[PDB]
Amino acid sequence: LVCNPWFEHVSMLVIMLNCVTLGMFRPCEDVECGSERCNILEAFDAFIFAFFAVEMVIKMVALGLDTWNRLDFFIVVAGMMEYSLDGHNVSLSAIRTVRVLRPLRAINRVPSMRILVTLLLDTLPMLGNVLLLCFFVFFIFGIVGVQLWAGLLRNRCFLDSAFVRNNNLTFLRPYYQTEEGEENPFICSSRRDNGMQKCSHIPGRRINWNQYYNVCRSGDSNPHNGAINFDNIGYAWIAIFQVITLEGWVDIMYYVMDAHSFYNFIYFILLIIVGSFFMINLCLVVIATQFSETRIVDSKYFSRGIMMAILVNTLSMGVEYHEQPEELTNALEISNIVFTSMFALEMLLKLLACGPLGYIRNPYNIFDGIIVVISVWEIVGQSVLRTFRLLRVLKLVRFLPALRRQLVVLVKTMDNVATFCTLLMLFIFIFSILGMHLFGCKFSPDRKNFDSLLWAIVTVFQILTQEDWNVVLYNGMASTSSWAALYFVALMTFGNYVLFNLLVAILVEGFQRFRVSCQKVITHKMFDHVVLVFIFLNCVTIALERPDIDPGSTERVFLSVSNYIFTAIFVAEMMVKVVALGLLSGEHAYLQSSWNLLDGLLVLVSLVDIVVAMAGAKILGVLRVLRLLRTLRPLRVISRAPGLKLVVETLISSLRPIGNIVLICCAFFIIFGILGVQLFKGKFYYCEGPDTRNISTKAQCRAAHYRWVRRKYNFDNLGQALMSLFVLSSKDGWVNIMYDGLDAVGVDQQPVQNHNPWMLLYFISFLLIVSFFVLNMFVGVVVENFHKCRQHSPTRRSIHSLCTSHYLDLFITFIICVNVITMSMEHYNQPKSLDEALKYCNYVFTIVFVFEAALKLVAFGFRRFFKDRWNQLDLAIVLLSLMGITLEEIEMSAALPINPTIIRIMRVLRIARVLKLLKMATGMRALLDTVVQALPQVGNLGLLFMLLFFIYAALGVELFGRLECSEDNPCEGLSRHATFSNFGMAFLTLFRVSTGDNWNGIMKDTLRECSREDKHCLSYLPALSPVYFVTFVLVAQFVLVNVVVAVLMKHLEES
Ligand SMILES: CCCCCCCCCCCCCCC(=O)OC[C@H](COP(=O)(O)OCCN)OC(=O)CCCCCCCCCCCCCC
Ligand SMILES: CC(C)CCC[C@@H](C)[C@H]1CC[C@H]2[C@@H]3CC=C4C[C@@H](OC(=O)CCC(=O)O)CC[C@]4(C)[C@H]3CC[C@]12C
Ligand SMILES: CC(C)CCC[C@@H](C)[C@H]1CC[C@H]2[C@@H]3CC=C4C[C@@H](OC(=O)CCC(=O)O)CC[C@]4(C)[C@H]3CC[C@]12C
Ligand SMILES: CC(C)CCC[C@@H](C)[C@H]1CC[C@H]2[C@@H]3CC=C4C[C@@H](OC(=O)CCC(=O)O)CC[C@]4(C)[C@H]3CC[C@]12C
Ligand SMILES: CC(C)CCC[C@@H](C)[C@H]1CC[C@H]2[C@@H]3CC=C4C[C@@H](OC(=O)CCC(=O)O)CC[C@]4(C)[C@H]3CC[C@]12C
Ligand SMILES: *[C@@H]1O[C@H](CO)[C@@H](O)[C@H](O)[C@H]1NC(C)=O
Ligand SMILES: *[C@@H]1O[C@H](CO)[C@@H](O)[C@H](O)[C@H]1NC(C)=O
Ligand SMILES: [Ca+2]
Repeated sequence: LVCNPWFEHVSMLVIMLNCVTLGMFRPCEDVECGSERCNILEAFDAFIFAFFAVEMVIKMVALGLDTWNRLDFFIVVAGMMEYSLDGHNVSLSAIRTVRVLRPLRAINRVPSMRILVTLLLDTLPMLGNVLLLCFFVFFIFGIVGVQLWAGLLRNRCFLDSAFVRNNNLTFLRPYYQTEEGEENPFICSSRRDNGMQKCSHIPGRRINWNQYYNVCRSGDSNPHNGAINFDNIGYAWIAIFQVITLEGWVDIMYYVMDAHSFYNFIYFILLIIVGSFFMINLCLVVIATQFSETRIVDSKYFSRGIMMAILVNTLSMGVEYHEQPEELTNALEISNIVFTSMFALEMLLKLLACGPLGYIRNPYNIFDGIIVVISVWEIVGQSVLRTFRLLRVLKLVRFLPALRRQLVVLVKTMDNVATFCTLLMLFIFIFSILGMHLFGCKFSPDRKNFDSLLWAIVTVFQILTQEDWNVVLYNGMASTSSWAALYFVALMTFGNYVLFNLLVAILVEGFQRFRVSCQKVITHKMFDHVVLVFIFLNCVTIALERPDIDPGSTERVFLSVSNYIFTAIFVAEMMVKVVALGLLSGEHAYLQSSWNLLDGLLVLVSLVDIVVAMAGAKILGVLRVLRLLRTLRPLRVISRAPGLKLVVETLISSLRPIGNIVLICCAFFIIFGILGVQLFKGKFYYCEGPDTRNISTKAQCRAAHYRWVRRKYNFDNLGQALMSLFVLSSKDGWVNIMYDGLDAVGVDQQPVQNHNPWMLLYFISFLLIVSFFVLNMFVGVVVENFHKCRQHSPTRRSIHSLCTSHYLDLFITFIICVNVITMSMEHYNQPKSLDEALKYCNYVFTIVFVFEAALKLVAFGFRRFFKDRWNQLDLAIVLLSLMGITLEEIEMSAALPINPTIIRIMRVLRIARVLKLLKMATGMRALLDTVVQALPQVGNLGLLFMLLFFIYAALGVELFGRLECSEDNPCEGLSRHATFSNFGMAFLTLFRVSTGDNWNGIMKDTLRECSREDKHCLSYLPALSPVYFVTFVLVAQFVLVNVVVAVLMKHLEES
């Protein structure tokens, strides 16, 4: 019965059987219960539920009245309620949802998966301090957002009520709305605010009605069908949660810039730095620590010959492109015969040298054998076997022992990855079925839907990658209820929590006479500081450069003259230093260090700039190239600052241990790049027009007077293919590229939605394998840092007792906790009765703090009281509260000498009372301290991060400073808020790129061609653009990775 294993096997078979019937659910067809197919599935489910009742009875009879035994009881109890309730028509379909819990029974039946889930549950309790820090972020930023932006995103530009009445015409739509509709709302700034968008910015007609929408006031709805707004604490948290995931966080920022003020970017930069970066990556650090506490053939020349032969063949497959000349097609097949024959000869010699059994004694010889016969099989049989010619690159692991030793190490990582993958697949399956029950057949259809198991799993998988997950959220909220956000919050939270534990699991198994004067000047203590000032001033000159400076303006004269002065100063600095040390004859000479070589090259480039500028000659092309190099002069700051020099050299040394993983990742990119060209070259064209459903070929597109155009990210050649793979790896806009590959039909054929669903294997396989390499690169850097780190008064006394006793602290805690509750009750258009109730509460809390300060004064004495910082903090809030109450009362009276701005700020500043809880949070203070001790390392990396932005911010203005956007030449990523028109706007844009929010959209806008009519084009910008974004993304991520490692190491040694 119970003391034998086969009874558990039978239980596992029935549990697996339920997984099949749950996946067979059809949300559109089964909910009506009409089909015979349905009738037998409910019959199967009743059969399965009957067994589960029998199992529970037997195990009950055997044992008498363990989390996992409770769990089976909960599932049986809930199932019986649903099973027996059949008969009452009220909410029966909603109660059917409890069935999605049943696959959880597999956890306890599978031993290895049972142990893993035990470790997760034992590690969760300790995350209380991280959770406490999370509440502080959501409450502080939640209340601040509501008091600032409540009801503003309902603003629209309306017609004047007097205008519509006196003119006796009502055919006009009441408020301005774009031709697209309410999905693109024109949010306007009210007269009592200073937002970026006014009703005077409405375009004219394209018979002048648009100019009569001249009053800005509240409408009925907020953006995205009411999903995005700050009308209450509830909607504020949904907006904050989306920002913390760094998905569509700029669209939220643009709304409040249009409606309220430009300087709202401060709110989102602080929320992203504190909330997204530190508060999420402290979750990893905490788990990381806790989980740790818990005669011719054998010749060298012959081997080298075959080595280069394989390499040349592998690379020749990369010269394919869309419109090949047929003589190039024939050349590649001639080249195939030569190399195929060469490997065939190689096998023949080795078979004669060792005999067949001797040849089979080596596995790599067996592998090479299978490829040769498959290659010969293709030639004799003259598109299937062509793809398998990519396997020839695998022969190089024989001749690369260094890479061979890395591959086996990665393989040894995958024996524990398997355990986590099983738990994730069960995790994804449960949410995939849940989504079908909640949202099935209700997103009427969108590609991102839960109408079937295949696209339910893909949608759930997509949400975990956090790509357009906000688009699915708005569908869920609008279709069912605003409380549908908890589905996505739980999915992302638990999904990422489980993924951190995989990263930690790998880490822990990883740990297991004039010359005399010059020499004196160069050795002066103040030489570096004196030169650092000129470098700083030169940076200011670069920041002021922008395209809109008129050539004849005084600013141009100031900037041009400054260039000559700085050029002379740094020529003199170099000269004096070269005289002191010598150029390259001495051992201390100038060019004996790379930091001196860099300065030399910059000075040379500067001199060439003077020479070219002196030319009245056909040197326009060369001039623009030198302008780009002038943006690299700020790099001289690194060598003058010892702090930056150490960090910069540290990052370079950190690439050594992960050198082989990068090479394997690069080889993977090319193998998939070549494969993508073979699959999709020439098929990413499409017809662009208003009525296109009737078009099916290029010829019909031409006939319809439309235009035949190509996607920006495509696979027409290996150069285009690599750019597409990078966008997939970064997982920004990767879903759109996947649709193009799923809809590909052929050359000169219109793509058809979901034409080839089997192409999901190509795109999903690349994301998974690439993520596995990037996961092992982060581990490699951590393991290296760890290995190197470990190698390196009768009436007064009674009051004093009360103040000394803990009773006062608990009373203080209760009052502020109640205050936080009253601060969350504010909301747009709240009733006047609530206004009176809240202001009365403010009276009570202020009096309590005033007494709290008095008693503390009486107990401890003035100066001894004031010594403690916490006591100083109390006095500030008490003082802060008094001025806020005073301003409020006087303004509410008849006199009005105060600005409504000062009242707003004082009202917002009362959120500072939350800091009085921080004293009780001893655990959280220790966690925050862990970051405070890591500033000397994290601080220097921050300087490098800002220096990275400065060079690319200045470079961006030079490259993309003149790119326009218009209805004639539309742009997908750039807008009125994201531009490189000046250094200030370029800095803000790079922060968006750094977070990765739709950075791929900005690159598109630079890949699109120049107009035939317009001037100032750079015909080779589409070639420079990928290099700019690719290098920035990699360097930016690498720098931020080391910041996490710096904090991670300190916590381990500190603990
Ligand atoms: C740290 C705190 C938790 C952080 C978690 C972040 C994610 C929060 C998402 C959950 C909030 C979802 C509710 C949003 C909300 O209140 O607005 C929707 C709802 C209106 O729904 P209708 O579709 O019926 O609208 C039509 C109106 N006729 O608004 C309300 O009805 C207000 C009631 C709730 C007040 C706000 C407090 C909600 C409590 C949230 C707690 C979530 C905790 C999750 C850990
Ligand atoms: C060492 C560095 C970091 C010093 C600080 C950087 C500044 C030099 C940056 C930051 C703010 C920038 C300014 C932000 C806004 C403007 C207004 C704008 O001026 C105009 O000509 C108005 C635009 C229009 O005509 O519509 C563009 C240049 C300027 C002065 C920017 C020039 C570059 C500035 C001064
Ligand atoms: C070789 C590997 C190890 C490194 C990666 C370098 C790539 C960026 C190189 C390798 C082969 C190159 C390609 C070889 C041949 C062509 C065809 C050539 O075709 C055309 O002139 C287009 C004509 C048309 O189709 O209208 C355009 C450049 C391109 C794609 C090259 C772009 C740059 C590529 C992809
Ligand atoms: C290995 C990973 C990290 C990505 C590598 C970076 C790529 C995004 C870059 C490297 C070189 C770039 C290429 C350099 C030169 C060109 C010019 C131009 O190439 C062509 O001649 C093809 C255009 C055509 O079809 O005619 C268009 C883009 C392309 C291939 C670039 C596409 C983007 C590439 C492949
Ligand atoms: C302190 C944290 C844990 C939240 C729990 C405290 C509650 C007592 C507060 C939090 C936010 C408050 C809500 C904020 C705003 C609103 C919306 C208001 O009007 C609506 O229902 C809006 C309709 C819409 O959804 O558009 C009714 C009061 C209510 C629910 C408030 C009632 C009291 C709530 C639920
Ligand atoms: C323009 O707007 C103002 C303010 O709402 C209004 O008084 C005026 O009548 C409007 N003018 C026209 C021509 O609609
Ligand atoms: C599509 O085009 C065909 C001719 O090619 C025409 O007969 C048909 O009416 C069109 N269908 C629609 C509705 O556009
Ligand atoms: Ca994105």
